[PDB]
Amino acid sequence: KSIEVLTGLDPVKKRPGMYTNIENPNHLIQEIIDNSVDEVLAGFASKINITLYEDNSIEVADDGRGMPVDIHPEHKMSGIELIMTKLHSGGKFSNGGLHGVGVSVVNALSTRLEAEIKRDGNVYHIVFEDGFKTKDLEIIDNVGKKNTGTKIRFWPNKKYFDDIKVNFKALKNLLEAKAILCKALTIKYSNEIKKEKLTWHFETGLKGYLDHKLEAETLPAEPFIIDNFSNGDSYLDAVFCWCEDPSESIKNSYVNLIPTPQDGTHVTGLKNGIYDAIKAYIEKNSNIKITANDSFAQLNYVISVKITNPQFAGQTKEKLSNKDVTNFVATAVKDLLTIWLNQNPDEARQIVENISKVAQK
Ligand SMILES: CCc1[nH]c2nc(Sc3cnc4ncc(=O)[nH]c4c3)nc(N3CC[C@@H](N)C3)c2c1Cl
Repeated sequence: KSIEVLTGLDPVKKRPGMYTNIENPNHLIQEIIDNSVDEVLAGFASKINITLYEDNSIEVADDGRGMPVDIHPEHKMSGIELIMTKLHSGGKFSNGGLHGVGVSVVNALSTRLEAEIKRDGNVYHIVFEDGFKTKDLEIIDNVGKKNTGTKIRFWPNKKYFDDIKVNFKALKNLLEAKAILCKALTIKYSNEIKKEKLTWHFETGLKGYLDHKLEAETLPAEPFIIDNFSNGDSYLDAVFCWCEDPSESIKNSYVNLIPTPQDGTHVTGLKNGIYDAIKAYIEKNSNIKITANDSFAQLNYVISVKITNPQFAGQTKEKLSNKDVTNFVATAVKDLLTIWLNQNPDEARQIVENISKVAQK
């Protein structure tokens, strides 16, 4: 916030590959979904509904507060126009990417985008084409004051994509993943092309996931769960176990339900917390020169943090960089795993034995 930057959308149109995966429009759909997810994580939304239309357009609707419509005093336009028609960025000191850029990317790369916002008992409607407003924000209907949300329908522009056909299977996989990580959320999908509908809602969250993907034998036999740990405003969900069969390896990480394939400060936090717990257990109870690499080598895990202002790093913005996250995760992991290892000496001893054998080479 020391530096705040607003540009037009030309940079996106000129290098779409820097802002999205141009193979198909799935990453655009992910960007709109992540913006609805932010309402869910803020506590104001419970429902995200996705529709794939026969004309290859995509609609995403939520029951959040409704995107802001107030006129920004400086830019003299509604909040929704501002969010949709400008690239917003800032930071501490001067230094695109697939995350942390914003929904204007979707707007830039679409021939048409419509938004309907229900807020304050009004239904607002606005239209854009190729990243510019083409129909003024207007109130088109009224609704109950508590009937709120945002619905965005968009038509990806074939100029920028290898295929404008949505990859159904990849989308369904992404949505399942998000629902597993957020029990407050119910996701619905309607594919009008295939004539199918799915609904996901995981009351039990990550419980049983690793068992399903692996089994194969794991230590602990029941993968260890960290369930909704919080320090106030940051939250951690995780499941992990060791496995000697390397045929299936699950090592997935997320921030605000966004997959982070380049890992980051949460994954380092996990690795450190695990090692701290293992080192302390060995010392408390007893040899070798075990490292954090050794205790992480056969680890399968899912780690999901929810934090307020995620920062992304690397050219592709797929790595979480928030520095305070590492310690938040490491301490929680060390403490909770320590309790578990103390209550589970037979399995704890085998885990320690297997790690010590990894270290042995
Ligand atoms: C359909 C996708 C969707 N749903 C939304 N709901 C909302 S609801 C909402 C309402 N009031 C807010 N006030 C402040 C704020 O920071 N975020 C807000 C978010 N906002 C969206 N925006 C605004 C900022 C950016 N993250 C996108 C979206 C978006 Cl995009």
